[PDB]
This record gives sequence, structure tokens and C-alpha cells, in this order.
Amino acid sequence: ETRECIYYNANWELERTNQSGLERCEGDKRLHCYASWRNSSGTIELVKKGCWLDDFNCYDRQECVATEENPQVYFCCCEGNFCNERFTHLP
Amino acid sequence: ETRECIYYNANWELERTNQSGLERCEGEQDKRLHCYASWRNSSGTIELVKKGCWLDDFNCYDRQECVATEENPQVYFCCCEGNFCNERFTHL
Amino acid sequence: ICCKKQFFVSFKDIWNDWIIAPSGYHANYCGECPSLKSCCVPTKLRPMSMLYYDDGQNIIKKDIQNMIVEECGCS
Amino acid sequence: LECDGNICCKKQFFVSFKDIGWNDWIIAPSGYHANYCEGECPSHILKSCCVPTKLRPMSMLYYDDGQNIIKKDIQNMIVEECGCS
Repeated sequence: ETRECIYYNANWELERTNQSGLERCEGDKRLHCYASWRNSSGTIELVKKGCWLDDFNCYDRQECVATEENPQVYFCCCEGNFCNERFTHLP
Repeated sequence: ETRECIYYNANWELERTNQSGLERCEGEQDKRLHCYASWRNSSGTIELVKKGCWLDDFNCYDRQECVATEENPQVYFCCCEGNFCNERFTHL
Repeated sequence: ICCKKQFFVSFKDIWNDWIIAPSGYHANYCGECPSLKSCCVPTKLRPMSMLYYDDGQNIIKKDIQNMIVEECGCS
Repeated sequence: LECDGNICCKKQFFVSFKDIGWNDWIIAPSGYHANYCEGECPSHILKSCCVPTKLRPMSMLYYDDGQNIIKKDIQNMIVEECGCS
């Protein structure tokens, strides 16, 4: 049955959230997942991960990939359960 | 101002939610925030169904205590304003 | 002139066994609008919380959006 | 209901947050759907305008004042369906 994703809140404490685990999405329209991180000086700092609502840029995307070139906060979108566990980057 | 409330989900598992704890109610710019408790007092024993935040209802206005009003329902419900107000519930 | 009238509704009146709470909600409805055509339509909406059943004894609670009419205006 | 060519149509239009100036505070997505309702509507029995009858939310990853990243599902930011008053 429909959509479940990897969750992750870098700021979990102040926000009184879980730091990680898995989030189950609700919505019939498509259900995606995302991943936001930082790639500054040889270090990948996770920002957030969770359920993402019907964004076309996220359709038929089985792999979570960041397409933008020189960003401060990276982002990738994807369709398919737990697809956000792994994330890459191109341009 | 800010409003927090006791959270609860008897069905937290299937739903993949914490079973209890607090829940901070975030809401509309200038609208009021309340709290709710739902349960089933069927045997003489009380069953917690759920407890959480609630968005501006009038049935909740200025009620400092969570009191279930309706007589003999299959599912009791109570509405109150003011932090953690839903921890303690009753019927009347 | 366009006016927000306050119409309140009920649930057994329409779901009394479906929706646990509330019993009903201040719904409201929308007046005269001038010349391009203008109709007195809702311009502002508020969500409302609901404690009802899923489908087969499953209790749920969600904040349903755009269910209350807050402020009307001209198209 | 569609909108290709008269009657209550839902025109589909995309908007870059850059073309509005918001690209700096909004990380994702890069834009949204500014859809609107245009079309002639039959007569009543007063009047009837082609208005939205359905709103859907959008997910955003943006910075708030305190330079800290938020992810919220913004409600009613997309016009999904049009109808007559």
C-alpha cells in the first residue's frame, strides 16, 4: 500500500521531533520524498528528509538526485518508498 | 501565544506515531488553539482513543476543563482551551 | 453589496454517525457585485478540525482545509 | 474543465520564483502553478462566475527570517479545479 519515507530532522531537538526513523505520507495524487543537505568543504551535512507532496519535478524519478550546480542547500526529489535513503548530485 | 497539549493515539503503531507525549499546536495568525480528548467509557473502564491539538472550534471556547457533554455516546469527546488542559477529562 | 452571512449547519441534519465531532460548524455563505463579470464569492477560508471515522471503525482526526468561509468579496 | 481552445476553463500557467523575486528565500521547488479560472458560465435559476472550486497544497523548502530552513506543506497555493458560482 501507498508511500513511506526516510525521515530526518537535523534540528529535531528544538523542533521537538524524532531525529530520524521513517515517515508515512498521506495525500489520489502522487507522493514523493526528498532530501536536503549541505556539501561544503568535503562534508555532507543532512538538513532534512521526509515526505514530499506531488511535485512534477519528482515524477518517474526512482533516484533522488540534485541537478542544480552550485547550491548552499542541496535538494533532491523522488517517487518510490524509502527512495530518499540514498542521494547523489549532477548538473 | 504558544499552546501545547497532551498527545495520544491508541493506534499509534499501525499509524507509526509516538503513543503519547506533548504536541505543540501551531496554527493560524490570530486564531485560537484548543485541545481534545476522545475515549470510550463503555464497561466502567475508560479507553483512550486519542488526544491532541484542535483548531478553533466554538464548542471549545473559554472552557478551561475538558468535559464531554453529550449523553451516552459510543465515543466521548471533550473540548478545552489552555495548555495541557486535556490531560484530565470528565463527562457531564 | 457583497456580505458574509452567517449560516450554521448540522450533521444529523445532513453524517451524525460518521463524524464524531464536532456536532456542526459555522459555515457561512456569500451579495451584489458590479461590472468582466463579478459575483459575490468567498475570498477567505479557514480549516476546521474533525474527529470522525476512517472506513470501518477507524477513528481519525485531521484539520480539513477550506471548510469554513471567512471573508467574501467580488470576483 | 480542461482548457485547450469559451466556458469555465482552468488555464494552466507556471511561474518561476525567480521571475517574482522569491528565488532567494525559497529553496524548493523552483516555481509553482499559478492556475486561474477563465470562462463563460451559464445563467442562474442570479449571476455565475468561473471561480476555483478546488485548492491543493504544495511542499516547500525555504528559509524564514532567522536564516533557518523549514519544510512545510503550504496549503491552498495551487488552483486545481474551476466551476461556476
